[PDB]
Amino acid sequence: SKRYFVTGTDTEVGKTVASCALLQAAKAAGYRTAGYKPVASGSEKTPEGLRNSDALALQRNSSLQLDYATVNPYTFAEPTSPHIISAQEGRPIESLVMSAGLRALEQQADWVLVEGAGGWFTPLSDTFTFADWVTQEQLPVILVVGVKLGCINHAMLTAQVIQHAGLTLAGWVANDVTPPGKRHAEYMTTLTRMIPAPLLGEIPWLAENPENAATGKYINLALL
Amino acid sequence: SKRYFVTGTDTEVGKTVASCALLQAAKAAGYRTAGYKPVASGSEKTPEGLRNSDALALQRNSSLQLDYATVNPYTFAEPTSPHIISAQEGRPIESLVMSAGLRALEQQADWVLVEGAGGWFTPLSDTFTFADWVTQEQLPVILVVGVKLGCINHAMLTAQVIQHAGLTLAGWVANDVTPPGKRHAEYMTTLTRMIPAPLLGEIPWLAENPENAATGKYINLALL
Ligand SMILES: Nc1ncnc2c1ncn2[C@@H]1O[C@H](COP(=O)(O)OP(=O)(O)O)[C@@H](O)[C@H]1O
Ligand SMILES: Nc1ncnc2c1ncn2[C@@H]1O[C@H](COP(=O)(O)OP(=O)(O)O)[C@@H](O)[C@H]1O
Ligand SMILES: C[C@@H]1NC(=O)N[C@@H]1CCCCCC(=O)O
Ligand SMILES: C[C@@H]1NC(=O)N[C@@H]1CCCCCC(=O)O
Ligand SMILES: [Mg+2]
Ligand SMILES: [Mg+2]
Ligand SMILES: [Mg+2]
Ligand SMILES: [Mg+2]
Repeated sequence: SKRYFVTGTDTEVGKTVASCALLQAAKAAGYRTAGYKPVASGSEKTPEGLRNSDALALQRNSSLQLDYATVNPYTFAEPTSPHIISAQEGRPIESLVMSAGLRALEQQADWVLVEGAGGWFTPLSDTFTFADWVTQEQLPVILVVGVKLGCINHAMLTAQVIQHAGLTLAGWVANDVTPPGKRHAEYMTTLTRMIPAPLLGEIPWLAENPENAATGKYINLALL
Repeated sequence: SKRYFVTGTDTEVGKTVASCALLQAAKAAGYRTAGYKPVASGSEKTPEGLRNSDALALQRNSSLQLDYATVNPYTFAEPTSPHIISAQEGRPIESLVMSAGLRALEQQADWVLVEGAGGWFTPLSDTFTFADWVTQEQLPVILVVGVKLGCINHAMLTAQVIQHAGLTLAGWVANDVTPPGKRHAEYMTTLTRMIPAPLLGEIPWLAENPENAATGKYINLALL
């Protein structure tokens, strides 16, 4: 069954919005989908415990009805780096637990999308990063590029490090985080030439609730 | 004579403010200093032609009185990627010209700081990046890290790519781009452990005109 890890050029560039588009496209293609956000920070209190908004978006965009903990085993209240809040709360983040959760989702889904947290190298402990886990799992990687000044550099940096870890950069998604600007077409051309993976699609600037917008149509899953 | 290239985790993270601090510290140490911004975009019209604000800051923080063109040979009006505006204006950016300017500054300065543009991989043409030129010149690199969420990932990405190009990462500067936040000390500890170079100093949050503030005192040039 298909598995992809979605990373971004930084936090707040559209990993979640693009992940929802990817999931919607996969459902459209007829897959039994599941989104997985193993580690999340910046969460709200509910009667059932802490709930993170990215995990909720992935959960509602999955074709299967998934229990929250299955989508997101590790939930932290404070929106800081996972290693910091994990250490302060005395709740270690374990590779084995993250991997077990991925396997559990594969029990019922045949197309699984895993969203990272922050950018490529987000630390999970003082000696282990998110990049370490993706490398262990050998997940093909999808890069979400927020189309904005500074994204060529971040996209190139992330792509190079991914390739140097021996991993497959399966594709990239262009996310229009801001309204159209002057050098939009030139930026798209530059990113397209420089990123060594297929451009899967471009998600337009959608001001209101992009996470629930019908954005599956912007992704060409046959290029994946 | 000493030469350093200053790069940043992105544009707008403090390359210029930190570069001024570095230059001020070097003047304090007794060096005959010069700042060099070979390529600049986002400039204002004057009677003498276009003038870029980073180049002006480097010029005024140099111990020597330097002509503007010597500090910044390539000046573009629009603040977009150098390769885009160079191509649209029909003004090619040449490695040879950038290198000649560096040599010219070495005629009178014994300590030269070269500020890049954007982040590490800013394109200068469709086939040549700023990273290519730094690699040709074999300049030791100073990384400016804007202390903010997302900087651990960008700092790690930039450091890894620099080391993989065979270059020396001579040090890093922590720049407080925003007022103090909750995980400041933890971020400093994490960056310190992860960046494989000496922390040269930390520039505090200085709301008003940081470029002309006396910030040389925040840099320990003996760690360089
Ligand atoms: N294409 C879009 N159009 C408009 N707003 C966007 C779009 N993509 C992202 N958003 C908004 O920008 C912010 C960051 O997007 P998100 O997908 O949560 O980023 P990340 O998951 O990388 O943290 C959110 O408020 C989101 O609603
Ligand atoms: N430590 C500082 N305190 C407060 N403001 C900062 C500081 N460093 C940078 N600035 C401001 O942030 C913006 C970006 O800094 P600059 O040095 O020009 O970044 P870059 O050269 O990487 O583009 C500028 O407006 C600058 O005046
Ligand atoms: C040099 C430009 N003018 C400026 O002051 N910052 C811009 C940085 C542009 C980055 C171009 C590549 C990228 O998007 O990463
Ligand atoms: C996961 C966190 N919560 C969130 O929504 N974004 C934050 C990203 C944190 C980045 C930590 C490493 C760095 O600073 O690069
Ligand atoms: Mg987010
Ligand atoms: Mg997200
Ligand atoms: Mg700037
Ligand atoms: Mg600058």
